[PDB]
Amino acid sequence: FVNQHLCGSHLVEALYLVCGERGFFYTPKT
Amino acid sequence: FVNQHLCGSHLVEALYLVCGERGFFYTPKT
Amino acid sequence: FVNQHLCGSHLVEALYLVCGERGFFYTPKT
Amino acid sequence: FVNQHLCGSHLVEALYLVCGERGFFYTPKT
Amino acid sequence: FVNQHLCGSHLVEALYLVCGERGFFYTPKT
Amino acid sequence: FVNQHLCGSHLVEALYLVCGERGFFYTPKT
Amino acid sequence: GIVEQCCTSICSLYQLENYCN
Amino acid sequence: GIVEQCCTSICSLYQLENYCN
Amino acid sequence: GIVEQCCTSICSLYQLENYCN
Amino acid sequence: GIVEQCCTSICSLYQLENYCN
Amino acid sequence: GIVEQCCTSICSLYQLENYCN
Amino acid sequence: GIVEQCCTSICSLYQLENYCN
Ligand SMILES: [Cl-]
Ligand SMILES: [Cl-]
Ligand SMILES: [Zn+2]
Ligand SMILES: [Zn+2]
Repeated sequence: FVNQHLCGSHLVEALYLVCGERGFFYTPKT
Repeated sequence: FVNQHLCGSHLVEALYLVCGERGFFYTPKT
Repeated sequence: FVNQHLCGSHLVEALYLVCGERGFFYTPKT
Repeated sequence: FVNQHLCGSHLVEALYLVCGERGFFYTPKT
Repeated sequence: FVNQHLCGSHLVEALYLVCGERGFFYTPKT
Repeated sequence: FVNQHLCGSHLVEALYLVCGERGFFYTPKT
Repeated sequence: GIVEQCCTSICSLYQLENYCN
Repeated sequence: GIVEQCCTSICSLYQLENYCN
Repeated sequence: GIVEQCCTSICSLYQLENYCN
Repeated sequence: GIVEQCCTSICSLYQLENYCN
Repeated sequence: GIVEQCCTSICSLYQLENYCN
Repeated sequence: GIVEQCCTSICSLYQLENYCN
């Protein structure tokens, strides 16, 4: 595939794509 | 604020806006 | 909720979320 | 340009692109 | 990765993420 | 219409809008 | 109106342009 | 759950807020 | 305006309600 | 084609990858 | 290319039509 | 975290899978 900068809503859209039904966590504080 | 009708990625976008730096968890059924 | 930087299409997506049926104006010239 | 089929937030995105710095008004029925 | 259900602009977003700097071609029927 | 900076996923969303059924190529390497 | 027309049927960019400020 | 409710029916921003960390 | 309040600076979802009709 | 398959049914990221340049 | 024309510089919706098939 | 790995730096779709449930 590729590696790119994914930030903000773009990051969570990428998480949605990759994880889908599994679900995911977005925890920027870390 | 107004009630929402959100499917797919549109829900993740809404979560992103609502939660901000707190982040969030996306946990669909099955 | 939170406070974040909302710019460009992200800003108008946030306006859509918050205003919905009410509608909204996006007038950057001010 | 081509004709468009735009629902929800997709319409607001199109307005954003079309109007640019002019901005726009989003005014749904009811 | 998980299987995808992607319509309209959501498909173009997925292509963008998948292909990165390689870019891509979007070629719908008719 | 207008002229604006269109980058990344925003660029491909604009291409989708303008080209639609015709399809398009996104070839950043050029 | 425009919001409904674009969704239930189709609309053009030229129609959209009418909603710019 | 929330993911299904927002899509099949409607949901509020206050309901969404429950899913923040 | 909205850009100065929400893009250049930082604004809440409540402040965004200022721009609803 | 891919555009229709992803929407009417499902598609994989590996299928999508075929459309990269 | 498209990035130089539309991202780095600034382009119109008409110029974007250059990249349609 | 995810921001440092994928926004500030650069990450793959595979690395993004690190954040799935
Ligand atoms: Cl949709
Ligand atoms: Cl951006
Ligand atoms: Zn959509
Ligand atoms: Zn963006």
